[PDB]
Amino acid sequence: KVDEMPGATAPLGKFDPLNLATLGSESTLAWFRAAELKHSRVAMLATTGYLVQAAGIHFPGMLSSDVSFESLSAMKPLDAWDAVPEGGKNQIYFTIFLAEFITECKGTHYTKGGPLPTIVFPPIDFSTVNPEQLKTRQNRELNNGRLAMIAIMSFVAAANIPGSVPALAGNPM
Amino acid sequence: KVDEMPGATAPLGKFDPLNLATLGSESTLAWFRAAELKHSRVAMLATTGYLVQAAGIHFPGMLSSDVSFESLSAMKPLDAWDAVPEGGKNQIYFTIFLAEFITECKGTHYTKGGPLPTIVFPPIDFSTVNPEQLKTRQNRELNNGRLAMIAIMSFVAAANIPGSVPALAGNPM
Amino acid sequence: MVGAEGPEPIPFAPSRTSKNFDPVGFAERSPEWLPWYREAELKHGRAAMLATVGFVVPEFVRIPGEQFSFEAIPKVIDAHDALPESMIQIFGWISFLEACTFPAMAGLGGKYDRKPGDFSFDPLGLYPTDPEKQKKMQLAELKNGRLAMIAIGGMVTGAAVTGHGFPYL
Amino acid sequence: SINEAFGVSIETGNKCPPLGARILEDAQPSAIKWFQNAEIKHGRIAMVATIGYLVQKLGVHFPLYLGPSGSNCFHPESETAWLLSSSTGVTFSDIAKAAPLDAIQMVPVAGWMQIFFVAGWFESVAYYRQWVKDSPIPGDYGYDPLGFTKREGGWDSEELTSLRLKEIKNGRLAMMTIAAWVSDEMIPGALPVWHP
Amino acid sequence: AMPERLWDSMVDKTQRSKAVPFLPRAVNLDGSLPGDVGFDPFYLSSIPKDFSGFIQPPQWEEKGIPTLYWMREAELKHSRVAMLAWFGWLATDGAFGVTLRFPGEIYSVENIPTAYEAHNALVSQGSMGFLLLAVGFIEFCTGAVLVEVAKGDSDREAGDFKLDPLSFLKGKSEEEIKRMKTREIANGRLAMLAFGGVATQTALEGGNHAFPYF
Ligand code: CLA
Ligand code: CLA
Ligand code: CLA
Ligand code: CLA
Ligand SMILES: CC(=O)O[C@H]1CC(C)(C)C(=C=C/C(C)=C/C=C/C(C)=C/C=C/C=C(C)/C=C/C=C(\C)C(=O)C[C@@]23O[C@]2(C)C[C@@H](O)CC3(C)C)[C@](C)(O)C1
Ligand code: KC1
Repeated sequence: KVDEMPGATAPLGKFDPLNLATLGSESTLAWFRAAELKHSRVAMLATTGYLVQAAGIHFPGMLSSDVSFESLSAMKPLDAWDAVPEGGKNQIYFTIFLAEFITECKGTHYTKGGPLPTIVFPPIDFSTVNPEQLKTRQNRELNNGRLAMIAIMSFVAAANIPGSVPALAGNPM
Repeated sequence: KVDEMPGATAPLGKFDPLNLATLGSESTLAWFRAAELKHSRVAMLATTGYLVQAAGIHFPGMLSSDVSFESLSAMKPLDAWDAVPEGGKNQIYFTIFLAEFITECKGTHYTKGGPLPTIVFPPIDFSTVNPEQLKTRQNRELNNGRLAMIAIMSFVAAANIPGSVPALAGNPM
Repeated sequence: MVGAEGPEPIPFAPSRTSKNFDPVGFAERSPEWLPWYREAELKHGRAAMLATVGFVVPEFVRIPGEQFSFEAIPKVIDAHDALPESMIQIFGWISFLEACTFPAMAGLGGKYDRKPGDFSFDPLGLYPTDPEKQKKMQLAELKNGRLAMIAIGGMVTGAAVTGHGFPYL
Repeated sequence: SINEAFGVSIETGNKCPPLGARILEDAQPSAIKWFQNAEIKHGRIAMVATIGYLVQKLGVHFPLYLGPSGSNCFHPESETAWLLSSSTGVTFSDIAKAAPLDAIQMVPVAGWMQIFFVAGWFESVAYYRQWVKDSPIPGDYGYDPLGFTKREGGWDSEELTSLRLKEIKNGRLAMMTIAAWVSDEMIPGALPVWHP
Repeated sequence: AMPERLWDSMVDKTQRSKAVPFLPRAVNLDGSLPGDVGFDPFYLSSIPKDFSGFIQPPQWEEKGIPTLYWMREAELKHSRVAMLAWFGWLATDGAFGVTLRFPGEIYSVENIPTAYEAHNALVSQGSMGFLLLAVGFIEFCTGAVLVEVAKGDSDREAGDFKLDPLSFLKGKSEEEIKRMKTREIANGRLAMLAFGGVATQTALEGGNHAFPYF
């Protein structure tokens, strides 16, 4: 339901001016909920994966046979994506392609009230963690993703339009 | 019940999105069961029977009267099929042809609830083992065959279309 | 004449009217042929309405293809004899539709429940709800068909005489 | 047809359109609804052709990439060119460099069949779910991936009757919208406001 | 013309066919058989002749098959042969990726380049003559049943043989069986016209012999 939902914090509460949670059924809202959950986790890894890849952290050794980690000394972090070879870019997608399956092939899919997407590698046992303090974390998980979804769009717009962002345009990227 | 049986493991559980176990009767599902059991055992022997001799394992002596084991020094393991002579390629099928009979001529066929294909020549009695530990082994047997059914198709596609498989195309075969 | 509609106030140019038009009396002589006559009059009118606009559009449009073109054929009166691979073919498919019509013709009259001309052909849904508009609806098809029967007999005969464009003048 | 045509709202005159009422004010439940199906369907092509022309006139193509080496709105000039056809050698990138009324003919014949087969198959499951199964509601198929139509009320909900009313008008916009856009390329200077 | 017409005992002037709503429904059509929309514009189901006479002559004994029953039995056999023949015609042509051919030189690409010349080439060899005898045995062992049903001594459905080796339908509700049966008919109908297409084009003046035959 709209209420008793993690993601509704103090400074706004229920933030839905254009009434999108009402727009479908209950199964519709569960799709948007784990969308924002997944949009967060991609953007949190891409925002943090932008800040390093820009200060020179630099894995020692060779990435592949001749295209070793010189991708950090000069090119921007928005680049070094075509510099990664095809067989290297391929196993990235396919580990993701596998990870999208256990996400979908649970006993109960989450739009039918089932659980949100969990870890594939190393599950252990999970949020048997004191459900009062569980609700505080899922607010912390989504809000950091909310901030990261804006921030990764800031990082793209700075790399395309110079001067599109004031206290951020004076940064070598 | 598809979930409670040999072959339903942790990361997927009951894996049947297009509902094929429901498609026939209980006799239908028993046919698909021992198909996958037999598809596994052929693919496990063909995947393994491919790796080895691609590395030069090389039976000493002569295969037949003049067509001795030079079939491993040069030709790919997908080849050395027509190099095996006809009388050699004949005994292979007929030992199989004979092995497909005891498989079919049991007191109770398997689609009528009978036992699945048992070892034809050395019939060590297998009735005794703890059936808890037995269920773990038939999950191990099928999953290794599931992986081998994909892998033997990888080995064919690499031998036909170069570059069809990234971290496997740089392999002399 | 009664029930079966069609005679209505349109003055003929000689000093008579079409309020009940049957000069030589086909209604009173052999009235068992009346369902065959209406069914004939319709099929002659339907094919004449289509062939009227069928002469309109092949002046300015010409569907993509080398076999018929202005450079291939300038005079649309000659599309009959110079595209015979399309001529037998249209003839072949009409014979499939005319052949499923036989058993409707074989019980044309009192034996089968249907009125002549009345296919169950309304995909779009435009035949109205009540008699006042329905009889007016069937009447407008009759006159438009009859205006189109006499039309193309003047269009095609005109083009052999004048050899000109579309209003022939 | 009348007030209960459901596509009627405040920014035109009341119940029926003045010029196009008269064909439907006498006809059937079948004719009113069959024209309601077209206007929904003509909108659905126009709601998509609006954006297929937006994306074409920009020039962004399939190696979608947010920044200054691949295809975005800002730099639709990607460095990596993939390959559309593999028998005639036309690529994804050179279609974007042509005019939108010229870029259509660059698609080869393998494409035009497979568009037409999938669209023809969706149009056959179209015809079954509605005219045989008698949905009391037009434009109404089983196509709902996210399940918007399984809520507490169903088809009588105010949010559902809103969106049908919202969809037709956005289709109504888009039909007028793409037609003024096709006009501007065939004759230059046809709609002089903001978009050529 | 003053006898009672033959149009009345076989035309049913009360209802109308689902297919072609302007014609009345043929008397032997129902909704009973699978794949039925009342489609019979030439009223073939209505012919009051015993078509089991072709197998066994009518002078052998009293006997009569329903005309509708013999048609369904034909249409199923026309369906089955055409589903395999269209599939087998393309598969030996390499339309599914692999040029599927029997082992041995005689059935290879060099002696037979495509399926279009396989009938005349195999007929001279004899492999064609052998298959004629092998079908002949089956037909003779399966066409005697038509006689039994025509004598009223059997309750077997048309085209029904106890051929379900994988047990698709054992214990299925009549709704489930009817739907499955409709699939034999609808896919069979499409494949009767598919084979008629492929065999026709491939024999005109142009027309290739590739997977696509246009
Ligand atoms: C063998 C290494 C390995 C592999 C193949 C995976 C695979 C995967 N992880 Mg993962 N993970 C790993 C290690 C690994 N993990 C470890 C050690 C942890 C800490 C417990 C996690 C924690 C974790 C989380 C929190 C999440 C995943 C997720 C995923 C899935 C998608 C992400 C992806 O592409 O990661 C593939 C690439 C990984 C590059 C990087 C990790 C590889 C490490 C560095 C290997 C070295 C660790 C080593 C085994 C430990 C040394 C001791 C050893 C002797 C045992 C995918 C199935 C996501 C998911 O939802 O489903 C899994 C997700 O959210 N992982
Ligand atoms: C072949 C076409 C054809 C047919 C079958 C009919 C059939 C019919 N018309 Mg009709 N009609 C036609 C064309 C046709 N019409 C045309 C072109 C006009 C416009 C002038 C009319 C105008 C007309 C009126 C105004 C009325 C009818 C009516 C009728 C109905 C009763 C009359 C009757 O049975 O005579 C038809 C019987 C025939 C055998 C058809 C006549 C064919 C003749 C024998 C051809 C001889 C040559 C002919 C004079 C053409 C001259 C060209 C040249 C050779 C000199 C009947 C259903 C009446 C009605 O609706 O009744 C309810 C009525 O009031 N008709
Ligand atoms: C082909 C597209 C199409 C179709 C099938 C319909 C169909 C319908 N509209 Mg509709 N409409 C359309 C496009 C279309 N519209 C567009 C583009 C707009 C925006 C201007 C509107 C705005 C509109 C309003 C505001 C309303 C409707 C309504 C209706 C319904 C009753 C009116 C009628 O009989 O149709 C109209 C007649 C036709 C579609 C006949 C075809 C037109 C001829 C053959 C060609 C015309 C082309 C024209 C010359 C191009 C120039 C455009 C012009 C503006 C300059 C009916 C369901 C009403 C409704 O929902 O009633 C319940 C209603 O209130 N329409
Ligand atoms: C209508 C079906 C049909 C027919 C008449 C043929 C006919 C032919 N095929 Mg063919 N084929 C078919 C379907 C068919 N195919 C299908 C469905 C496949 C794919 C699974 C193939 C795969 C195939 C290959 C791979 C090749 C042919 C070849 C040939 C040619 C020589 C074969 C020969 O002489 O018989 C020899 C074969 C037999 C005698 C097999 C036994 C057939 C039995 C007796 C039929 C009766 C069982 C039947 C299934 C019905 C069951 C009973 C019923 C009541 C249910 C000949 C033109 C060859 C050729 O020349 O290629 C160009 C060739 O190499 N076919
Ligand atoms: C060279 C060599 O060695 O081998 C030779 C051997 C040999 C034997 C000599 C050869 C041959 C001869 C062959 C193969 C002959 C095959 C002939 C064949 C198979 C001919 C099918 C016709 C199907 C038709 C006409 C269907 C029409 C369909 C019609 C007319 C309809 O109206 C359909 C339709 O109305 C329905 C029913 C209702 C609607 O729902 C849909 C519509 C309205 C459209 C070959 C091929 O040359 C190869
Ligand atoms: C185009 C296809 C067509 C065929 C193929 C066909 C064939 C037969 N018609 Mg027929 N037919 C029409 C169409 C066709 N008829 C039309 C348009 C009319 C109206 C003009 C028409 C009129 C009559 C009358 C008045 C009688 C009649 C009969 C039979 C009869 C059986 C003969 C027998 O076996 O004895 C056969 C085979 C008679 C009957 O039932 O009793 C003896 C009978 O009086 N028909």
